Amino acid sequence: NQKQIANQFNKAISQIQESLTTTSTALGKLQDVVNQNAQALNTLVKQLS
Amino acid sequence: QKQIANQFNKAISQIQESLTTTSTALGKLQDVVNQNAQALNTLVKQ
Amino acid sequence: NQKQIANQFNKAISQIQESLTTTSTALGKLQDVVNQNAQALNTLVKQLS
Amino acid sequence: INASVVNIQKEIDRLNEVAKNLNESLIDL
Amino acid sequence: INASVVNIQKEIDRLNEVAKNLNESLI
Amino acid sequence: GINASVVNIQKEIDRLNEVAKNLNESLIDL
Ligand code: NA
Ligand code: NA
Repeated sequence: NQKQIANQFNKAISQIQESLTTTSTALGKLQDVVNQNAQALNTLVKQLS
Repeated sequence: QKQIANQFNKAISQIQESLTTTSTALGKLQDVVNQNAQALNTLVKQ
Repeated sequence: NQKQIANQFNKAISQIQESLTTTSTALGKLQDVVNQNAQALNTLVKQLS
Repeated sequence: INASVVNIQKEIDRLNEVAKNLNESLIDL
Repeated sequence: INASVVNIQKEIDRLNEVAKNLNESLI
Repeated sequence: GINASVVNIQKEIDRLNEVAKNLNESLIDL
């Protein structure tokens, strides 16, 4: 009875672990582009001034 | 054992909603970031 | 030995709760900067017109 | 040319809520 | 000069896949 | 006075990868 419980728990923990590394990846790709676009907009302002 | 499993099932249900809530938030961010980079790119052209 | 299992479940829930707040904070910081960066742009566009 | 704002404030709040609610799923040992 | 596009649409998809997958863990 | 801010969530990104490895400690040994 406990083996069926522990076995589903471990399965779910494994999908959760992937969800956390997936989310950190998406958040890194977002930080990188946000900061890229911030620099482009800064560089334009620099040139325009 | 029903007490562990009902507590487990309740947590997993909340987690699943959090995943879809995170993915929706990520979509919205991906949308606005993209539209703002268009705005800037057509500004530059001009 | 539900006790230990219970405890492994409680430890994991603690850790998931920590990922969630970490994720909402990261999302928060990104919405701030994206919107700050959209005001910056829209202000520049007015400045130029 | 207009840059739009994003609002994921409802989502930010829900994640924070779930984090709170999962206290209710702790097993009392 | 140029602003880049972000592509996290694979990450967004995977999280919705994982949400569906967690059902096969319920009891 | 026109300036774009940079975002810094590297600590949250790192935390998520870390929590994920830490969950290994909560797996039940059957
Ligand atoms: Na993966
Ligand atoms: Na897949």
